[PDB]
Amino acid sequence: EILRPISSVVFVIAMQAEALPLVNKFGLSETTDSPLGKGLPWVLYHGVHKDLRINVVCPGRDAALGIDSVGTVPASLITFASIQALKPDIIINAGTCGGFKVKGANIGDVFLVSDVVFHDRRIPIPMFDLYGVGLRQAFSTPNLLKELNLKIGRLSTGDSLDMSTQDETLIIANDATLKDMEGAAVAYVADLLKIPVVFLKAVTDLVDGDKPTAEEFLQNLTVVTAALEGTATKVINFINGRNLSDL
Amino acid sequence: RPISSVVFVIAMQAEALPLVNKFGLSETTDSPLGKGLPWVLYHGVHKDLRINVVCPGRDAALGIDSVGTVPASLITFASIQALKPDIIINAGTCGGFKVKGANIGDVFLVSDVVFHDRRIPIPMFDLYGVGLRQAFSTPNLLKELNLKIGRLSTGDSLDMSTQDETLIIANDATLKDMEGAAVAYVADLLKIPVVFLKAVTDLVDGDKPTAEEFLQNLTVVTAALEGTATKVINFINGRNLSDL
Repeated sequence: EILRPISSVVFVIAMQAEALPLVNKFGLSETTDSPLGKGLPWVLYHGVHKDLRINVVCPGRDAALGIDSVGTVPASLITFASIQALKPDIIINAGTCGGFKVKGANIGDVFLVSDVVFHDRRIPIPMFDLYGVGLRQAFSTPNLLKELNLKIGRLSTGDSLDMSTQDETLIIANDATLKDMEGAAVAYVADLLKIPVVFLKAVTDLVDGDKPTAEEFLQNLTVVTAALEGTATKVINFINGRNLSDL
Repeated sequence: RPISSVVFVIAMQAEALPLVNKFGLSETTDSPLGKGLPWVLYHGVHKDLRINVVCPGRDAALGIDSVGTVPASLITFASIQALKPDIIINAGTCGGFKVKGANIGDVFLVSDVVFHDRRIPIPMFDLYGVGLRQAFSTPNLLKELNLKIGRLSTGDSLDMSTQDETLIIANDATLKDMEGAAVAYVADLLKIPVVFLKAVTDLVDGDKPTAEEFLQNLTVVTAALEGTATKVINFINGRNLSDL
């Protein structure tokens, strides 16, 4: 004890383009010293909204190839470094991802994740199977679900962007509404270091749906990311002034 | 200047203990890498060398070794930042391809390493998923110790799916594991030389269920890895990295 209102939050956002609209919305500033470590491509944005200190961290540009460092491994590293450096009350994993129409997802929905699994850590023996799947619960946010009326679902994570039949088999068996490339690894780290974790997952495509029309994916990313920033804004405002138990 | 500090990244307790005892390393009690994690760290000094062996520990929920890429990558990062080693050695058991010349008991050096389960069908993201990285070059060690060498392919599953095989075959891997490529990824971020000792416990092309063979060979093959790790430690002592 004694429990009190949430003071600081970190967002773990894999794609630096998914983070920018949140950074502008809040007048967050790219830190020029290097909190998380010297000589890393990781990007940190810092600011204060009202009663909330806000951190947004991105794994940044891959040195070899010039792209965002996607996947479970860079996401887990940055979750770990930013927790020890920054000491957040709560972690929010925000990002765009895939969705299943048969599970009720629609392009541009922003989901609040109920719980998360992996689909690509297959260790087919007793007790290593469960560990491989790595089922973790997102921190419970009944009031915020009531105010925002966001759709809810299980998220299933793997480091592959396509979907093999092996992935599909397990994503089906496990009832996932969503498929991304980071979340369950963020959930792992958060669990190790006992920090509440929330997920805001914006659906850009329907794994089990039709390919987008000409104009559709032309607009699609921009429109779905704006939808994601808009929901992230409302989460922050809601959180502001509240205790973890009041969430 | 001479190499003064080496860190072993070892995924499983059972792989680690033989080396712990051989060098009389002591279990770290102060949790330097972070309050409250399951990570295990043994410390010592051999001659000129500081020795540290870091393991991801028993899963808090399930009570078994915290295997796979994420734990590996976490402990590699955290131990590099805490200890500032000159070099990292990833040591462990793995599967080998018999048609590639691997045999049960063999302790391979590793030339370079790729991922087989990170498939991103976007230009430039494809090469990133694969994550081809070169092991630090140790020609004299290879020569003197007379070690087998080959490419290692990494992914988070113990079994092999069809598209797993496809990439393992395309990347001409001799060896299949669950950590190496991730360790290399991190060592690269932090510019630390990494080498790999990979001891073959099971033949992926062979006539046996993987985990039945894996577990049937483990006690003996882990003695074999200690055998090589010892010699590797003795060789490194007093040398520069360019001497390796």
